[PDB]
Amino acid sequence: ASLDRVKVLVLGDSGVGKSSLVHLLCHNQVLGNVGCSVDIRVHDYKEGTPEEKTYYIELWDVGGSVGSASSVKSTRAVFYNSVNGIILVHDLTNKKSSQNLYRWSLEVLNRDQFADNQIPLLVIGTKLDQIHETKRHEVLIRTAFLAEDFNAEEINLDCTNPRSSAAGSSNAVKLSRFFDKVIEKRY
Amino acid sequence: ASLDRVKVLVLGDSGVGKSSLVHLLCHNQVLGTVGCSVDIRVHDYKEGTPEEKTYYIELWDVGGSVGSASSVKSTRAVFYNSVNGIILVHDLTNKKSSQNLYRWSLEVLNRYDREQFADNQIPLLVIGTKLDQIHETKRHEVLIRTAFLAEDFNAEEINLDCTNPRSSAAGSSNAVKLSRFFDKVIEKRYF
Repeated sequence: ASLDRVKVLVLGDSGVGKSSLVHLLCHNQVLGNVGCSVDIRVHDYKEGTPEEKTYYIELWDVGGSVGSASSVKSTRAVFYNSVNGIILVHDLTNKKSSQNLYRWSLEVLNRDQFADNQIPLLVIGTKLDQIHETKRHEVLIRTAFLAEDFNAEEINLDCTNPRSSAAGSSNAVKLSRFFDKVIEKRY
Repeated sequence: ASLDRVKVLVLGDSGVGKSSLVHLLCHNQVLGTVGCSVDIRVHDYKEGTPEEKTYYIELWDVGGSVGSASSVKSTRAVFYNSVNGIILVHDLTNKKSSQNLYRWSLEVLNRYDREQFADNQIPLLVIGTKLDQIHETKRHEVLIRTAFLAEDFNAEEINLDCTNPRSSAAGSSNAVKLSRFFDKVIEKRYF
């Protein structure tokens, strides 16, 4: 309903579930089955209040890898222009994808420390249903520091479970508090 | 270099060469679709002048069909918000893909009708693909049928082959009309 544009990047290694998460955040369902793809989340800013306003929040899923040549990272940097928020997606199974988030973030800070950064960040970990009943505690501590070094909210979910995206959820409140913060900081 | 954003839709039936054209407009080469895809064209506004300004022109390749139910056109209408220009792509081989441009354009302008396109201010560009696949017999006949296509829309026309890198090489008659459009898209918006 608003012609105000909001742009949120979705960064992460290939295979962590960026496509399944974006599909979950927009179409409110599960991904059944190249380049940069964009889906739109219709977010009601301050829903139910006297300041309610409908925004169209673009989720930009850029591909690639953090090991490519700087003549390919410089071409990938034109998509990082005019960013209002960044979602960093990592695989709770693949601990190497959580370290590469530190390189994705610097990739955006190199062609746009973390304490001078003003862009709201959100760290989302995937494949939580694949965690063990005794390794749950060990990996959660490794990601709590991940959300502290970025000064970001943390959310851990399974993209194949539709109860991660049910209304009222604690994953839906941290999500709406993030999209609200993205709109507040100069939408 | 400028954080000013430009948004151009590229609409057309599936298989007409939207992906091959966008790749040609950005990477200046030849391409050897689910949902909406975006590539970025680095356009130098007023190139060679003291007012030169670098814009990042987003080319939004929206998918789908104009025969789908209005419950799919309502989901596809969120991608049509805040558009600064529209490229309408048709296949010179498939005459049916040029008729569907009449419904692609209206899908964006509403959210057959000569006055709508005469009152339209969003710059339009009609690009016909697969021109190298026409023989030297009906080639002249089909070019006449598309001149009316670009007139009913009050749009510029370009006809090319996306697989030949000389169709969009610099200095071309297709490369100046292209910059005249990206300039017009920036002018009728920011200026």
